[PDB]
Amino acid sequence: SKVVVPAQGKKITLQNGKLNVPENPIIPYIEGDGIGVDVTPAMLKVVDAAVEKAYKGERKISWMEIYTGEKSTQVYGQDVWLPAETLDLIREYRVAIKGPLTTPVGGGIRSLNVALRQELDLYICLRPVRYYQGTPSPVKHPELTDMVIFRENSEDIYAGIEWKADSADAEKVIKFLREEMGVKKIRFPEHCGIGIKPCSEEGTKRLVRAAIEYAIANDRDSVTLVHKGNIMKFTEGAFKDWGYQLAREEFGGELIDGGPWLKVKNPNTGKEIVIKDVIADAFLQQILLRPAEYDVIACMNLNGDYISDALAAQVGGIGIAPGANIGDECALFEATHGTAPKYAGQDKVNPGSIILSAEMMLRHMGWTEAADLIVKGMEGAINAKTVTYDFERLMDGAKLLKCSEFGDAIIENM
Amino acid sequence: SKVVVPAQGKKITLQNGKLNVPENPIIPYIEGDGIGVDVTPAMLKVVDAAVEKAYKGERKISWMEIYTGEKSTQVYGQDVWLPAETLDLIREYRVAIKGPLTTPVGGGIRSLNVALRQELDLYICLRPVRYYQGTPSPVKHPELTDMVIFRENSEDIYAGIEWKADSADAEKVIKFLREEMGVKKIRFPEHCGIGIKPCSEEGTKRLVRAAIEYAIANDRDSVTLVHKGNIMKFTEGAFKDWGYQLAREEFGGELIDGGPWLKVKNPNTGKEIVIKDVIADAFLQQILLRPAEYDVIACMNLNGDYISDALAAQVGGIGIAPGANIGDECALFEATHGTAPKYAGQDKVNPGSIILSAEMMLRHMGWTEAADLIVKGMEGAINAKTVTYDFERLMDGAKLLKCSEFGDAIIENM
Ligand SMILES: [Mg+2]
Ligand SMILES: [Mg+2]
Repeated sequence: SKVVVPAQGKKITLQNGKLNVPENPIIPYIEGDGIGVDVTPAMLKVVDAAVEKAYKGERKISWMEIYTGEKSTQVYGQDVWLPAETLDLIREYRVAIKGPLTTPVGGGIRSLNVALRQELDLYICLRPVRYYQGTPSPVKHPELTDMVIFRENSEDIYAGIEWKADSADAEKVIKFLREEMGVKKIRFPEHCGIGIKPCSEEGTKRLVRAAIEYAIANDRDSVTLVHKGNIMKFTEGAFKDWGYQLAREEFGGELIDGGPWLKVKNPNTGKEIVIKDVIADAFLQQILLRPAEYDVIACMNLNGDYISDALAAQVGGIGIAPGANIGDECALFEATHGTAPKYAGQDKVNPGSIILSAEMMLRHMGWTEAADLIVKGMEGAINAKTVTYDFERLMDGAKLLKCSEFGDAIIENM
Repeated sequence: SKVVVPAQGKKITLQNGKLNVPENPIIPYIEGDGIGVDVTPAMLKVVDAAVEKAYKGERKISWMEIYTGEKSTQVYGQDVWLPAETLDLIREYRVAIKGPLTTPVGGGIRSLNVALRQELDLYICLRPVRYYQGTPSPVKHPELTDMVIFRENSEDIYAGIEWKADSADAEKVIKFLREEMGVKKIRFPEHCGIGIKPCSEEGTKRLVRAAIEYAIANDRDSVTLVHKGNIMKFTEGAFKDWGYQLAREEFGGELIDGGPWLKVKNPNTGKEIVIKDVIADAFLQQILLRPAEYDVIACMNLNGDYISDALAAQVGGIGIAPGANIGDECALFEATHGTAPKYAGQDKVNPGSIILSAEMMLRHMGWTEAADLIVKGMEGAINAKTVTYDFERLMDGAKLLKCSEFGDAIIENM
């Protein structure tokens, strides 16, 4: 009702699990608050250059702007941070990409990013992190990191079931716990905030299955379930058990003997995928100390949030880190950094994150060539040391380009 | 009743907040399971060498072995993993040190380490991590890390209030939530584990106060409250607000202007301590990318568990990392690594963790000189490249010593 759906262009279609993508598909994009205003123009430009190059004119993307966050209040009015038609439109057109999003404080409004993920039941947050040769890194051997994070997006403490200290609600559920559940374990039951952490069997088996399938499909070497289950037995310890169980029941997992690790034969390559677990505090060490030991990572919502950020810092890509939130009916590719308001409009930040998320998008649509061209362009530009301010600070010999210009540098190395 | 309390030796005493340590104090030690059997002998030897050297014969520690974990079942019988007199004895004698501890699975027995912390209300888990010059590190500039973690030990998800998926209990509290609290937010309420995360005002103000006091007392530059409060408003977002509030109300915190950061003047040095917060996923990046920006860290129980391990890996000290659990009435210094059963009895693991925890112990007792001698000995031995297998693997030029021998190498460099 304020979106102008393109005259030329045809919806992607979901024909029983598989995506039927037209040659002129309408992809919705949410511009993004803050630096979205800079990074997004850079991505439409390089995706367009990459599908024109790959398919020689045959295919073209019809971009359709939809609204969430701060720009939505300037379009639908002050109170609408998340319009109900953005949810219908993403659902409808099947794949979408977005830039960074401002959630307001003071309004009782929960994270708009998390909101899109729960509202549209996009239960897979998939964050790939690998090293691009030549980016500055804090660590000695970032080239050893090449991991894929499958982070659960629909349950854990992120469900947002919590009550204020001294509220009536909080007073009521603490009474139920102490009186009716007989809990003698809250150190200070007075002035006490309360949060609920749910972890169900369906929620974790659907994420673990996506994780192992991804491993089979790209014949990755292993799947590590990380958790803190020695302390949280019935939510995080349930997650490692339900994941070993699904590997044994649905993928023919077998002990590498003695336990606990499982072998899964990839039906396609003949290779074995090891299915293992590491406790989450030790994991944060093991990714710094032995990165080559790890590959596909399956984990619950809070832990995957931390593991992503941490893995991203080490390979030197906190501003060129892509991501996706995938469910059964649709997907939303996103820049994974924030809105950086101090730089907005200055054309200077790194468009690399939202760009590499459009190669994930292009890849997901089956436009694999367009997509391989974007990562070709990326390695080209970085290796050219034809880089944006964030990378240049840390490099000797680089040429500083603006945001729009690193767009063009990616197109030149295609 | 199986402990043999020393003939010579006198209890430490708590005379209103301050510790009155005799010259021949009885310190209880829990040997430790697994490699405790190796690392502990090494620490009694070097602490003894360091108090003999410093005080020239005047002072001597009377060691008193007490039991927890696997060795306790071999002393009190199969069922007693944690004897009730270990809690009375630590309480009584005021300071104690322990080695790594085996908690059994299959028995419904929760973490024995966490058990000591909650049972004796040791609400401060204090983990200092700084770089010792010459230890092998995964990162380029570990010398930039010098941080002190104040991790809350008595509440958060670690309280252990949780119920099994499909249990009656779990079925009952999910019914209360959906029916009586009106929660329409559990994606899958069937087959669902449930955990409780409590965060009270007293629990966080006592930990934040210890954190800022430590900053004043050693005039450290800042205190960073880390949290994930944008998603968890009433437990983790309550923690950053209660911590800013205590800085303003009890330490005369003032805005560095515009907010949110506070200045606290150190009453002793005249210097200002900045009181700031960073969201926990960004923090895990900022400790890799800008370590010099951070110093004293205050945070809740799960986050501090992860932050410690992560910071410890980077400076290359996952086996030489000390710690303490401190409450108002007593303290327990501990090796912070595990029991490593494959190496037990081989005299080969690094005794550096439990040793550096005894310098924290010695320091806490006011035997500051003994203590400065242990860290002198540590920098000496490591710099000598007279090192244990874990360090030698990663170094070119080192001499490999056994565990007992790196004990002696620390004594030689005193
Ligand atoms: Mg995050
Ligand atoms: Mg830990």
